[PDB]
Amino acid sequence: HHWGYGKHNGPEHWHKDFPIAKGERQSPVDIDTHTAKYDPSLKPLSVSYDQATSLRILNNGHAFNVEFDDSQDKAVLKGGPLDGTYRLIQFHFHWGSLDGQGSEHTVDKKKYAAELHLVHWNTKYGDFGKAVQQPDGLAVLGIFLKVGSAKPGLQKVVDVLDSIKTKGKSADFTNFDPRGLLPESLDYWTYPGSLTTPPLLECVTWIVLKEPISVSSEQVLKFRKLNFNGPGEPEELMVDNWRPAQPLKNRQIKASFK
Ligand SMILES: [Zn+2]
Repeated sequence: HHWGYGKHNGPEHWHKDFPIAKGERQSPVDIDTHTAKYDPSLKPLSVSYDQATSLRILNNGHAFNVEFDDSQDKAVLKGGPLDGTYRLIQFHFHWGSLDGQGSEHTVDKKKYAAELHLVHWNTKYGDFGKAVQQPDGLAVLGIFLKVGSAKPGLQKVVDVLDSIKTKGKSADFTNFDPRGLLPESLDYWTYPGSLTTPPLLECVTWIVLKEPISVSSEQVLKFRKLNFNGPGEPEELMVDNWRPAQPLKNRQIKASFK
């Protein structure tokens, strides 16, 4: 009876195994755009993905992760609210059972169809495992997905999902360029938060882009064909793998833009 997104093991249950679920800097949150304060001391985001090396795509039973070689400074996030350099280790998505829900962060209570998380760790802590134990260990770039025109740079991901239907299944996934998943603008909101899955560690600087990307209905429909379950188990569709907004408590969301 391990955590998930079902009736009996979903987000409202997680605190029993992970008491930090009720902590002081939990994610996601609702972004109240009118209360977010423009911070002119914030710097432009620096996304340097030209040398990114993807390796694998994995169904881990709660999402699929596109994994990168993070043994060198190849794909890095810096600037913005960040001090130092953060290395890309994986990205994944959260999505809904239909287009009206799926995102984790909300914007003035608006839910998007899905949300992309590009996960980076602070190089001053040596690796990901040590980074998640630090309050400034991770930087996660969050990008909203709405349904409309297709995202061409997403299609290579969509087309491999048939090969990782069930949890624990992986597939080779080299030469994928995550620049193809970015919107035009890098305007963002930022706040201190947590992992949105157990262990829910409070180690993340969140950077949420204001501009969503558009993906096609066909593209998100293929996300929804994945399975939470393992091979030869009863089929449960991997849908609604999002945590709802958590209390903001003593935090301020800052905007990079007016
Ligand atoms: Zn996530």
